[PDB]
Amino acid sequence: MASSNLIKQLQERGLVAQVTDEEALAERLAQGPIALVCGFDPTADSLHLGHLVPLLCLKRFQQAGHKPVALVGGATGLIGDPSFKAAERKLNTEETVQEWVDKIRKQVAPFLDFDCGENSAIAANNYDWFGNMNVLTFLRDIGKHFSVNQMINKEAVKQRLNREDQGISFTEFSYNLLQGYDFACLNKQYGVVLCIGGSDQWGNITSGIDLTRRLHQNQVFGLTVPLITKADGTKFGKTEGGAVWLDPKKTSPYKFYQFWINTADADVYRFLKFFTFMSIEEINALEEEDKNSGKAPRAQYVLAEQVTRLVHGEEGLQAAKR
Amino acid sequence: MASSNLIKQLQERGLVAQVTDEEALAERLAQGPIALVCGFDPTADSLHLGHLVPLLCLKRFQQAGHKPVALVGGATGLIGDPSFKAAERKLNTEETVQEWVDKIRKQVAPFLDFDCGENSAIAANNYDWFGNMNVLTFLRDIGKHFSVNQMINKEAVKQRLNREDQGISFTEFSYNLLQGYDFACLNKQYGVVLCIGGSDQWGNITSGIDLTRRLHQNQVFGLTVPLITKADGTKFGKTEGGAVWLDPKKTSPYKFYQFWINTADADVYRFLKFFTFMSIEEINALEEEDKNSGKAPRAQYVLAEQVTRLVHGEEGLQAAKR
Ligand SMILES: [N-]=[N+]=Nc1cc(C[C@H](N)C(=O)O)ccc1O
Ligand SMILES: [N-]=[N+]=Nc1cc(C[C@H](N)C(=O)O)ccc1O
Repeated sequence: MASSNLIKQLQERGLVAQVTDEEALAERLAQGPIALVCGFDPTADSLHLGHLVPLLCLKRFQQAGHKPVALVGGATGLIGDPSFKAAERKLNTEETVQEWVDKIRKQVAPFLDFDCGENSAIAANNYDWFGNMNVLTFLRDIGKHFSVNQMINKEAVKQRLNREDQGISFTEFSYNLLQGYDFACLNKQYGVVLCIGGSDQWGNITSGIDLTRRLHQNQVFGLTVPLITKADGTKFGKTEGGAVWLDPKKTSPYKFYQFWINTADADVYRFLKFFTFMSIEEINALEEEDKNSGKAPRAQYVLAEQVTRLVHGEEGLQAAKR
Repeated sequence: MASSNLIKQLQERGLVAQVTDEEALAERLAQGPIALVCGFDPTADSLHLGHLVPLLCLKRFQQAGHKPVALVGGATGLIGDPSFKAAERKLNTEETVQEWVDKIRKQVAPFLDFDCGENSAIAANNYDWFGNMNVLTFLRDIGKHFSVNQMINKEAVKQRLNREDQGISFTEFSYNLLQGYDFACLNKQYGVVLCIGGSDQWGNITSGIDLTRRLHQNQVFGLTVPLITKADGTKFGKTEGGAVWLDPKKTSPYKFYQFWINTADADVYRFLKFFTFMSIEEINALEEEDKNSGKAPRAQYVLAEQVTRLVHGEEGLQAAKR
């Protein structure tokens, strides 16, 4: 009945929006290292700042000794996740998505350790199991476990089905089943018992938990990180020029460092908790220090330095000063 | 602008429940012979009396010079049509359905002419195009043309989604898309421009009409035959022993003839119109004759003789008397 303090620690950083059976999860985490997964869809040839918190959270779990499975949606990216989206996602071609998958897999790799013993990271691609799956097999073997009555009640698609100015394609309506099966598949092959995801993923994650129970009779868990907000109410990671990419060829390390330096005083201490590995004690002391220094706050350049090194390494940090 | 009288003729037999753009259809029918389709799902190793009106209606179209496509649902029978059904259909195995498909195809054949020139019948099986279709291709290429908002409003599935004592699987919810694509596929390969079906098929047929427009920009049509009713309110074709099969090994020709002899006076003249090729004039004269004869009505054994010969031929009619 031992209990891990990992979920508590993430909670103090404000990184847990929702979590299933927290008490039970904390006990399972105390049993020993577990395999967990976080997934990313190839919506572009690179991830951007909107995907960084979940990615770093996967790394936070590995640091605590757990094994991270970095899933790239080679199949789901050909369908489109409608969760809390106002309109249909653009449909990209098979050829282009397969190319983007490889780019994202490569971009994700440096963030995790693939050479640290049994909790070494593992890359996954759901195109492996959906790429050649026949439609009748999908509809029968996976589809019979989903109730449409329940599906149309999921909060993630509620507005699309209720607002006269919106609608949802059968294509995107089926997405929840694909991600649900992803959890069951990874549970069966890698022993994955936890899926963490973005703030708009609760329903997709819970469908995976239920399907894993229905298919393999195993209890698994889910956790979502929060929607990252800015005090001024604007969208985090959105600039006049668009997204802030993690690919240095799209958004240079210099520009990336500039983005963080510009962080609002109201957001900077919360952002240090979400985006860096500094301890809560050190961040709290830094906030107190800035409060009584009479100098410009140090928090913005500490944040810029920390995240720039995490994303672009020492080379990018050096490039940010020339 | 010539107009065919075929739809009018079927209407006088009481065989048209619903029909799309009747005026336009009648004009198209006057242009020349068309290819049309009627489909049957392998729910059992034989069809039964509930499937006979649509089957004979396909033959009525061939007699008027049109070309009948007899479709057997090798794929749709692995999914299950939920239209106006109270509960999920039983899921049968791939191996068993494939066997039943062959049996039904063989049972249907004798009802149509496969050797009468250009309007010769053609057998089709939707397993040809769905059997190996990948799920992502289905969801994207067919799925993007369906609105879930519209799908949940179809009368055929309304009760399943609205009544607390019912529910529908994603499996059966997807059926409408399969049958919809069937129409588009047959339109493209065989020039099929009309689909006729059972009384519970309006929505499945209209989805095919809309998808054929969206995919191939061709205007096609649909028609349904009526739910066959009995004056006493009980279900037609239902007996204490179950269904009345068209397979003589399941329901003997003798038993089949007995079923028709037992027809209620209130139903017999309507049944002669639905189930035989006797002219309306002859049936009307027979009703008048029975009205003023002072003898037992001749209608029941005329009906029994006509339908028994149609279903089991001269051999079965002879067997019905020994
Ligand atoms: N498991 N898991 N997580 C997944 C996560 C994603 C991406 C997720 N739908 C997102 O848009 O964040 C795709 C597939 C997955 O299986
Ligand atoms: N086209 N057409 N008609 C079809 C008709 C059926 C059978 C129909 N759903 C029924 O249950 O009567 C199956 C597939 C079809 O494509």
